[PDB]
Formats: sequence, C-alpha cells, structure tokens
Amino acid sequence: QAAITTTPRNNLNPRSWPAALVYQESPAPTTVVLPRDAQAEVQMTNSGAQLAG
Amino acid sequence: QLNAVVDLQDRNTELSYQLLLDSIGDRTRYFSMWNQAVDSYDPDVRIIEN
Repeated sequence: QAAITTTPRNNLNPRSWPAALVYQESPAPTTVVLPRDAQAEVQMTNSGAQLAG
Repeated sequence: QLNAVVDLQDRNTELSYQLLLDSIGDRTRYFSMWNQAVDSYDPDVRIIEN
C-alpha cells in the first residue's frame, strides 16, 4: 500500500509540495455567449425607442 | 427587472379609455360592477325650456 498510488517522495517527509500528480482539479471554462445583445441596443436607444428585455 | 410602465405624465392613458368605449356601445347603458352610466347632466335643463 506504501507504493501502490503513494508516488514515492524525494525526502521521506517533505516541507512544501509541488503541483504534479497531487490531483490538481481543472474544471472546464463554462462558455455562454450573451444574455442580451450590445450591438442591437445601441442603435435604437440613441435614436428613439426605450426597451426592457 | 422589466418596466412596462415608463409612462410619463405627458401622454394620455387616463383619457385613452374614454373615447374608445363611447364608439363600441354607448356609455349611457346600465351596469353592475362598472360605473358605466355617464357623468353627464340634464340636456333639457342646461338649455332652458322656460
């Protein structure tokens, strides 16, 4: 059990640990486009109509 | 947080209802809930039949 998943260390009890093979979680960038459109809003509000979407 | 009431005091919303209802069925008619019968006068009194 001391060699199964342990990953043997340089000094048998270290001080400050690195990042390699100590399970550093990377949750993927959650990508959403836009709730409202910026380009569709500028043209109307400066010339005339007021909105709420 | 929408706003369908950006309604300013300039336009008519109070007066909008009045002239449209007068065209469909005349306002003089008797009703229950609605205070439909018009806030008018007596046409034979304002002009004298003396």
